[PDB]
Amino acid sequence: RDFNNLTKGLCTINSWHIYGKDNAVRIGEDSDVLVTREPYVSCDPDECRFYALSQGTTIRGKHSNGTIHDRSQYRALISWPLSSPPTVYNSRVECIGWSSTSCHDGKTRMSICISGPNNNASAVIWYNRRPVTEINTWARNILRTQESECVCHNGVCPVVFTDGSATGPAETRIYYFKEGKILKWEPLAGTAKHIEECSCYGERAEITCTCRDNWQGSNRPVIRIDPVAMTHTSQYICSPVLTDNPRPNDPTVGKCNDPYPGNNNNGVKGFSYLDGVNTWLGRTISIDSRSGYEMLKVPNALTDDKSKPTQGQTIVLNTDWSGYSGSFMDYWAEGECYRACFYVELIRGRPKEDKVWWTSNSIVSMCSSTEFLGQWDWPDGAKIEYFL
Amino acid sequence: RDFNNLTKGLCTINSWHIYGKDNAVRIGEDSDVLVTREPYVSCDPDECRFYALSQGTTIRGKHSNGTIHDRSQYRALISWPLSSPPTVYNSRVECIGWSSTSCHDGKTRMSICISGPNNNASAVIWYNRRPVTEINTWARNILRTQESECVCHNGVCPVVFTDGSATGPAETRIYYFKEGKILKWEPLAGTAKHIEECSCYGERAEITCTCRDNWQGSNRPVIRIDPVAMTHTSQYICSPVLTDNPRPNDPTVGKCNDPYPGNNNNGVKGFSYLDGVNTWLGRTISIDSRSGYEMLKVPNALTDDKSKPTQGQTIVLNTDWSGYSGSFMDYWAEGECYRACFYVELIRGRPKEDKVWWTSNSIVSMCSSTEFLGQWDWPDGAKIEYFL
Amino acid sequence: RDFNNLTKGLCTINSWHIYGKDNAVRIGEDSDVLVTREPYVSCDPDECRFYALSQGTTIRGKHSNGTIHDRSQYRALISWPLSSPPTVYNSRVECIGWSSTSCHDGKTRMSICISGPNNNASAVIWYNRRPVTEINTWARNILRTQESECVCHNGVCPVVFTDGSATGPAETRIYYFKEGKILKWEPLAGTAKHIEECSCYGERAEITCTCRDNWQGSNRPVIRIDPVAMTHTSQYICSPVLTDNPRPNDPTVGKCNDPYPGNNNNGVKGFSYLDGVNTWLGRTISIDSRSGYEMLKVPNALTDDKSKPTQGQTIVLNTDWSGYSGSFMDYWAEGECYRACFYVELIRGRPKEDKVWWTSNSIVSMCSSTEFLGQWDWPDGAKIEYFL
Amino acid sequence: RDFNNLTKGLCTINSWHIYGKDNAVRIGEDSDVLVTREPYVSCDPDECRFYALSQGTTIRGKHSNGTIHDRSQYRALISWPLSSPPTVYNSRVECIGWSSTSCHDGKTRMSICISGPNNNASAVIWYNRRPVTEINTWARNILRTQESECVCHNGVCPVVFTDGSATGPAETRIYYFKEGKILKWEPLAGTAKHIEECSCYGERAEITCTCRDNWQGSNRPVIRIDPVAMTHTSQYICSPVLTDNPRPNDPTVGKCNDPYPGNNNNGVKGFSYLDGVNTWLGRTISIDSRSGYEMLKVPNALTDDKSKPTQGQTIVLNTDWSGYSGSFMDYWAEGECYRACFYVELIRGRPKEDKVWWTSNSIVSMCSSTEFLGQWDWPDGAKIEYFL
Ligand SMILES: *[C@@H]1O[C@H](CO)[C@@H](O[C@@H]2O[C@H](CO)[C@@H](O[C@@H]3O[C@H](CO[C@H]4O[C@H](CO)[C@@H](O)[C@H](O)[C@@H]4O)[C@@H](O)[C@H](O[C@H]4O[C@H](CO)[C@@H](O)[C@H](O)[C@@H]4O[C@H]4O[C@H](CO)[C@@H](O)[C@H](O)[C@@H]4O[C@H]4O[C@H](CO)[C@@H](O)[C@H](O)[C@@H]4O)[C@@H]3O)[C@H](O)[C@H]2NC(C)=O)[C@H](O)[C@H]1NC(C)=O
Ligand SMILES: *[C@@H]1O[C@H](CO)[C@@H](O[C@@H]2O[C@H](CO)[C@@H](O[C@@H]3O[C@H](CO[C@H]4O[C@H](CO)[C@@H](O)[C@H](O)[C@@H]4O)[C@@H](O)[C@H](O[C@H]4O[C@H](CO)[C@@H](O)[C@H](O)[C@@H]4O[C@H]4O[C@H](CO)[C@@H](O)[C@H](O)[C@@H]4O[C@H]4O[C@H](CO)[C@@H](O)[C@H](O)[C@@H]4O)[C@@H]3O)[C@H](O)[C@H]2NC(C)=O)[C@H](O)[C@H]1NC(C)=O
Ligand SMILES: *[C@@H]1O[C@H](CO)[C@@H](O[C@@H]2O[C@H](CO)[C@@H](O[C@@H]3O[C@H](CO[C@H]4O[C@H](CO)[C@@H](O)[C@H](O)[C@@H]4O)[C@@H](O)[C@H](O[C@H]4O[C@H](CO)[C@@H](O)[C@H](O)[C@@H]4O[C@H]4O[C@H](CO)[C@@H](O)[C@H](O)[C@@H]4O[C@H]4O[C@H](CO)[C@@H](O)[C@H](O)[C@@H]4O)[C@@H]3O)[C@H](O)[C@H]2NC(C)=O)[C@H](O)[C@H]1NC(C)=O
Ligand SMILES: *[C@@H]1O[C@H](CO)[C@@H](O[C@@H]2O[C@H](CO)[C@@H](O[C@@H]3O[C@H](CO[C@H]4O[C@H](CO)[C@@H](O)[C@H](O)[C@@H]4O)[C@@H](O)[C@H](O[C@H]4O[C@H](CO)[C@@H](O)[C@H](O)[C@@H]4O[C@H]4O[C@H](CO)[C@@H](O)[C@H](O)[C@@H]4O[C@H]4O[C@H](CO)[C@@H](O)[C@H](O)[C@@H]4O)[C@@H]3O)[C@H](O)[C@H]2NC(C)=O)[C@H](O)[C@H]1NC(C)=O
Ligand SMILES: *[C@@H]1O[C@H](CO)[C@@H](O)[C@H](O)[C@H]1NC(C)=O
Ligand SMILES: *[C@@H]1O[C@H](CO)[C@@H](O)[C@H](O)[C@H]1NC(C)=O
Ligand SMILES: *[C@@H]1O[C@H](CO)[C@@H](O)[C@H](O)[C@H]1NC(C)=O
Ligand SMILES: *[C@@H]1O[C@H](CO)[C@@H](O)[C@H](O)[C@H]1NC(C)=O
Ligand SMILES: *[C@@H]1O[C@H](CO)[C@@H](O)[C@H](O)[C@H]1NC(C)=O
Ligand SMILES: *[C@@H]1O[C@H](CO)[C@@H](O)[C@H](O)[C@H]1NC(C)=O
Ligand SMILES: *[C@@H]1O[C@H](CO)[C@@H](O)[C@H](O)[C@H]1NC(C)=O
Ligand SMILES: *[C@@H]1O[C@H](CO)[C@@H](O)[C@H](O)[C@H]1NC(C)=O
Ligand SMILES: [Ca+2]
Ligand SMILES: [Ca+2]
Ligand SMILES: [Ca+2]
Ligand SMILES: [Ca+2]
Repeated sequence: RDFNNLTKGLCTINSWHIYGKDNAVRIGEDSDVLVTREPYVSCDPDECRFYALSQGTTIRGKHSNGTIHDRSQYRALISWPLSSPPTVYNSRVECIGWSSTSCHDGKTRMSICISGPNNNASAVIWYNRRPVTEINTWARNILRTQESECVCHNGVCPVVFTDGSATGPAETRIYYFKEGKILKWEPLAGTAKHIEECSCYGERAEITCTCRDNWQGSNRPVIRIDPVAMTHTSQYICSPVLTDNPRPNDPTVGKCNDPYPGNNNNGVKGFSYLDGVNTWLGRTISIDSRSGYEMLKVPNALTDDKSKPTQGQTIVLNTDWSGYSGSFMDYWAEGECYRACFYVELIRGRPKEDKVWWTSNSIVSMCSSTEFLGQWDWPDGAKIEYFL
Repeated sequence: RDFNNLTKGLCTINSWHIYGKDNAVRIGEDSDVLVTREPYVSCDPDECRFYALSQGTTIRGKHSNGTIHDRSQYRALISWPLSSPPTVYNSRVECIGWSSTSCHDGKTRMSICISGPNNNASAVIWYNRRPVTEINTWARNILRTQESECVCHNGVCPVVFTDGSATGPAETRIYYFKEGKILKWEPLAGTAKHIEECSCYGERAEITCTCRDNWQGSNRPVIRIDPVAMTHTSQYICSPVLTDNPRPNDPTVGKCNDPYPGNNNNGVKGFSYLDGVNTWLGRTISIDSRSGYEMLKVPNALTDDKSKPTQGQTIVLNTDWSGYSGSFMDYWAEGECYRACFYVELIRGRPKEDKVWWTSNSIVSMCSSTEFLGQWDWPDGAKIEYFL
Repeated sequence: RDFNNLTKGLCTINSWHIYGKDNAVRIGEDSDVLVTREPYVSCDPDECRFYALSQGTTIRGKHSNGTIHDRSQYRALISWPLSSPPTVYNSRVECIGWSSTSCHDGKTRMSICISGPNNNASAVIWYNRRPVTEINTWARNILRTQESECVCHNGVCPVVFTDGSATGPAETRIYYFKEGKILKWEPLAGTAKHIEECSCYGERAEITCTCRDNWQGSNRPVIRIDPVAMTHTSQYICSPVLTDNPRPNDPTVGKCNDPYPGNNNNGVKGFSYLDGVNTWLGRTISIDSRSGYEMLKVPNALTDDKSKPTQGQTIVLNTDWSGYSGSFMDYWAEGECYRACFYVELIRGRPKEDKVWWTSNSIVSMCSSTEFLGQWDWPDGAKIEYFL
Repeated sequence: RDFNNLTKGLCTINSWHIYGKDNAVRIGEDSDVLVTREPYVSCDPDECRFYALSQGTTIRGKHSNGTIHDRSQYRALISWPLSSPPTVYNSRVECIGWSSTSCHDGKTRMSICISGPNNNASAVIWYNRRPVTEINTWARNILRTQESECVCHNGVCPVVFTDGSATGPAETRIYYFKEGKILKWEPLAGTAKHIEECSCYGERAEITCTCRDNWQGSNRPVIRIDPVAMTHTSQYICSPVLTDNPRPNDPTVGKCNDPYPGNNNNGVKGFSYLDGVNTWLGRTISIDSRSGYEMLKVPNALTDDKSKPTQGQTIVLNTDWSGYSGSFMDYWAEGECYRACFYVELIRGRPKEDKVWWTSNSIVSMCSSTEFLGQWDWPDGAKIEYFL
């Protein structure tokens, strides 16, 4: 009932524990479950919820054929109860569009959807279930945003937007919103060459986003935002542990202010928790495809260009598919510190499972533990052959 | 918790932005979605909802065969959450009948359903979920009303009703209700010849309805109601930009107090926002059928008989079906002014898609923007061939 | 938040208007709708709801075969939102059993289910969602109760129970409950010979029940209960307009304290509103079967043995099936007087539609109007042939 | 809004009455009902709910094939409304795992799920919908817990956990939690040799659990916990009325501090209400398999090794399947004393109904009565042959 403020630091992450899992495509083989992709999680002061971009069809209905394509007029941002499947009967529609981000400021929720032709898109900013501000395309080539939650501090919620090429220079701007109104916006600054799909968190009055360079880095770019002064900077994560996909093998030394060369023009959304010695990175196991997922503790990843792993935990084995991953935390949980959390999208269907005509996914999510806990793997679990 | 009062004027409409879309018949190909028609939207102080007249069947159930017919004992007014499909499991029934209107007065909701044989129908007025007043047929030939929301000011909610022929003179009365009780009623006055299906809004303590002359105008009639003094007047929109369907081509000069001749005995429900220089009109693109939809800014449409378009925005392309359209606004949104909004029904099935035995529809809805935003088209999106 | 008291008299009933209709078996041809029978309606201070005894199956599931039988361990009292179908996903279970009654006292709800073998049944009295009192069989042959709502006055809610033969003398007791505890009980008194299935209402601190004599009256028995003094009396409705089914034709003179002879050992549950000149009776049109339904104004029916109809209204035409009917009113509606209401069960399936293996029903319900409104007929509306 | 305290003693149990029944597999033959096992019931201050471990599939979906296996990554603790089926659309997920226990302390709910490989499992303790404490495996062979509700007194909720062999000595610890944090833990003490699956209740500031010795007793072990002093003791129920399954026939004398020999290495979860002369025991009728269920009053069962039955009540007949059974009570019900209650799992599918490829169950539950009520039997009621 007053605005949240990032007062705490992160707890120490000694391992990760299961937080949510919806088993969507299993249950979707015989229930009215919606086809989705681009998932995230976001909390409110009294409940956390699962989020995604619908495709306007059930998995087993005939309009599922073709849902590999990303933008169209039938997609919408939807949220459902934690660890339930996105079902026709139990989902809330937030706004209409094919790209999105959402966060609670402590009083109410802000949600952003973007819709349009490639060359004439727009974003409209919803605050307390109502349309309030609208922005139109500035560079005229797919105005897109985070695909996971934003973070607010005392009313200001910064969002990163990118408009222009995915294959060369683009135009990225950080917008600072308070109650749906634009307070100010800046263009991208610092040394990062290209920004797409930022995964963000906040602690001790500072916001950290780990993003996706699609043009040329296999190492990830980092934007650090100050919500009071409303300024930002960018860098790349120095560590030679590379974390985009596809990517070349890991080198011995890495790069702090330049992209690491090797693959060009493709990527995946990812995250990291950058906190000195208490720094963990997530990545696909495969260097060629989005398959397998693992967490690795690389002390001082951001600042040391020779930093190797000290500890790890496998989340999805290499034989199963992963997809986008992103950060969230529950800033309304009781405690001295913020507990870190993430999610991994588990895509099933096309492109890799060519025997079906659709593309959908489930979620698995995880939070930290100060305890050193044993691990298990968390695969989607459907058998594609039942859908034939 | 006290009655709403129309205190504000309209914002300036420089373009329109997507507000809601339910993709009902797509999802209805494999979910328990109800067959409907005659949709509208209506807000409460804390949520806006989608509304329609059910047919008492799912799209894919066998009693869908025959739902082209308009009146029967299995239809009911239902409402569901914004941008969800009218599903068996998620709909609230408001009252039983085949014609309806509904509005919130700031304390609670008033809903009107009408049921009967053609020659012996009645309306019962529900207020705060209970039956309170009942009116019986006066001219004995299909007592019908708005098919979209009414508007209240300090407790008085005027509704327009028509009883009698659709093909010659009829008997139309404006009723003023306060808390479900009739304060007064008048017969239609001014110069409009025939009234059917009024789409209404209010601003600065005045209510404007744009209606449908079914007997002989291709230009639309306008009733202006004063909720304090409880009086009204009618006219036609002077502009030569004609907006009923079917209609002849646009002339050079139009008609303020007479119907424009050309087509006879048929029409569609429509709306306009009549606000001096800030006047927008909606219409089908086809002059022969309900296909395509577009918004056009015609400054001073109501009062100037030579007024041509200054700006426009295509909402549905000509190759896709449209249907009824109607006004709504959210009089409980924060702001200095009322933001204008509308919806378009997108009918699928019979008469035009003769290969199926049913008739159902989806909704797309839109609100204003002071920004000049790019456009996209918003078609239903189902493929009829999947239902064969 | 304090106990309701029957302060008002009835309004004048000049005609009846549609109140609720769920179209259950139509929508049940392709939705997860439960098989039911024995329906009623009952209001709470803030919403009215539909009630019935489930059979533990959907209409289209295979355990529907056999649901003609009345008692078994898979039946339960369930309630759902007004004018919705009894669906798997939207129903609340109240208590487990094959006979039931329920009423709100103004603070919370009392519900009674009965379960057992024929010779060893029991009733348990639920108050504010919890078990509180239990009664066991006294005459050891199907302990049964109202199958529609009870009525409370200042905390006392009388219920009529019958244990013993349906084909000769039985043992009927009126129990007076306050907050789930038994204050007192009496055996049946006055002149009525046999009591089954009472339909009750209250006005001006008195409760009236019209019941079913199954042994030998084609005229109905009436119990009048005083909730303060906790006493009762019985009589039969004097009028020669006979209202049980099956029944012989109407005579010229009727019987006040004896059953009218003609048919023996069978009946249907029914009701009447007995209020001097403002007295209305409901009945099947067919004298042989539960088909058609109509309301008839017979002034002074209770007390005059030569009273003929003055006005009427057809509710269901003779060509369609009806079933049980029962009274309810909304004692929390605003007004100077209690508005009368009823429901009719519309049974479909066996015995009469022998081509299917199941038995289920829908509801239509109606309330009074001081206006003289036109009528329509309200049939179930499913086509049995779609279920083959 | 303050912590519950066990202030009352038990009421006298003179018979048992139906409390809840969900008929899940009947309705599951044609609805989206989840496959489950290991059920229980647990109350909150304002509603009681049904609980179970999901398998991540509907009964009629193809991933039902194989659900006989107990642990996997697709299981979760779920709760639904009392006497409804575990449906996709109406279930709340509590935490992810294949073993669980849950209880309300009067302020909010505590829930524990366990997940892992056999040799590397962990438990995470949820309090007020959030992760708070995590424990890791101590003996490295299936860390498991109660499979029914825990009981709190003034904030302390003791839970029994077992880690190690089911076929020899294991390592069992009683943990005392207050608001999700561990106050203290002890290892098992007293004379019981092996503990698995405790069914617990509390009265007059003491908690009683009746558990399962899997290694070698056909008589059940009892742990008595003091929540203030945080200590416990164990014994076996002296009575010669044996209550595990499988078991040898009943002897003439039984054993208070040693297991009764006869069967080795297998069992079922069960309960008892141990209250001097007012002591009731539940058991399967079959000595070879989980089929039939009955309640028997054996005065002083715990303390007398020659105690025979005085009264009984059959709950499920021998020809039908039963499964796990467990205690619950509603410590927020109005009254002078705690009313005792239990549930029985009714397993259908494999191992015994080998003609289907799945394993699922329904619930029947019961509470006490001071009245001597007649009995009925409460079987699952599905016909397996409809699933072929
Ligand atoms: C019970 O549960 C517990 C708790 O989970 C289990 O204990 C955990 O076990 C894990 C598996 O052993 C272990 O995870 C590994 O940790 C290593 C860290 O240990 C090192 O440092 C510590 C401290 O100094 C020492 O104790 C230890 O000896 C080691 O020195 C990581 O090194 C591991 O990650 C690497 O291996 C995996 C595959 O095994 C790779 O997928 C991963 O990417 C890492 O390896 C690649 O990357 C590094 C860094 O660049 C390269 O140098 C290396 O060559 C690899 O490079 C190739 O591969 C990548 C991807 O394929 C590619 O991109 C690149 O180009 C190359 O091709 C791993 O994280 C946990 O730390 C441990 N936890 C605890 C608390 O102990 C226990 O086993 C369970 N079971 C039982 C029975 O108890
Ligand atoms: C990115 O997004 C932006 C934002 O949406 C896009 O920009 C918009 O582009 C629209 C399409 O060009 C444009 O809409 C048109 O606007 C015209 C208004 O412009 C005129 O006035 C302004 C100011 O003076 C001038 O700048 C301009 O030069 C023009 O003079 C309207 O005239 C257009 O409507 C008419 O055309 C459409 C078909 O194109 C018809 O369907 C419509 O009914 C109108 O035409 C009929 O009616 C008129 C009036 O009677 C007749 O005179 C005419 O002959 C037509 O009559 C026949 O047709 C009707 C129906 O079929 C029939 O009933 C009748 O009998 C006849 O048969 C149209 O509204 C937007 O204004 C513009 N917005 C902005 C902010 O700039 C941009 O393109 C996007 N794309 C890219 C790559 O950026
Ligand atoms: C528009 O809507 C309006 C509003 O609804 C419509 O107006 C209504 O029209 C109804 C149909 O005409 C009418 O209902 C009838 O009312 C009669 C009452 O009228 C009499 O009294 C008044 C006042 O004195 C006079 O004005 C009038 O002239 C009459 O004298 C009832 O008599 C009618 O009920 C009887 O007929 C129906 C069949 O038509 C039977 O089913 C019913 O059971 C009644 O008849 C049986 O029972 C009586 C009494 O015992 C017997 O005497 C008789 O012989 C019948 O007995 C056989 O049948 C029963 C059952 O089958 C069986 O058990 C028995 O043994 C025998 O076999 C009927 O109720 C409304 O009153 C009228 N309302 C108003 C406000 O005016 C209007 O039509 C609509 N349409 C249009 C175009 O406007
Ligand atoms: C209407 O409803 C009412 C209310 O429910 C019905 O009344 C109830 O009727 C029940 C059935 O008769 C009755 O239940 C039985 O109660 C016996 C207690 O009675 C004895 O003591 C009282 C007081 O002294 C006396 O009045 C009476 O004469 C008796 O002496 C129990 O003994 C019964 O349980 C035993 O029988 C059943 C089968 O019938 C077994 O399944 C059960 O396990 C018990 O028997 C086994 O165990 C005992 C103890 O070890 C052995 O000694 C015995 O040999 C059996 O052992 C074999 O079987 C077990 C399991 O198969 C196996 O493990 C073992 O190794 C051996 O193989 C039973 O509980 C209720 O008490 C009575 N209630 C009331 C209030 O009166 C009424 O009938 C209904 N119907 C009508 C028409 O009214
Ligand atoms: C956040 O900080 C502002 C002042 O900077 C203060 O008013 C507000 O109460 C703080 N937030 C909360 C949740 O206390
Ligand atoms: C999917 O669509 C393509 C054309 O877009 C068609 O060839 C294909 O057969 C469809 N798949 C199925 C299962 O119908
Ligand atoms: C509407 O006007 C009346 C007096 O005309 C006033 O009492 C009421 O409070 C006004 N409405 C609101 C929402 O303030
Ligand atoms: C629809 O109904 C007509 C008769 O009303 C029948 O001829 C037609 O075949 C039906 N359509 C279907 C698909 O059964
Ligand atoms: C009913 O009557 C009692 C006294 O007889 C009174 O306390 C109570 O308030 C009355 N009911 C209501 C709703 O006022
Ligand atoms: C219903 O059950 C009977 C036996 O009880 C059986 O003969 C009949 O064929 C069943 N009906 C259907 C449709 O299976
Ligand atoms: C439980 O006992 C504590 C003190 O031991 C007391 O504060 C608390 O209020 C008691 N519980 C309730 C529900 O009163
Ligand atoms: C279940 O799975 C087994 C192999 O795990 C397979 O042989 C069997 O046929 C399956 N059952 C069904 C009905 O498909
Ligand atoms: Ca890249
Ligand atoms: Ca016209
Ligand atoms: Ca009779
Ligand atoms: Ca054992």
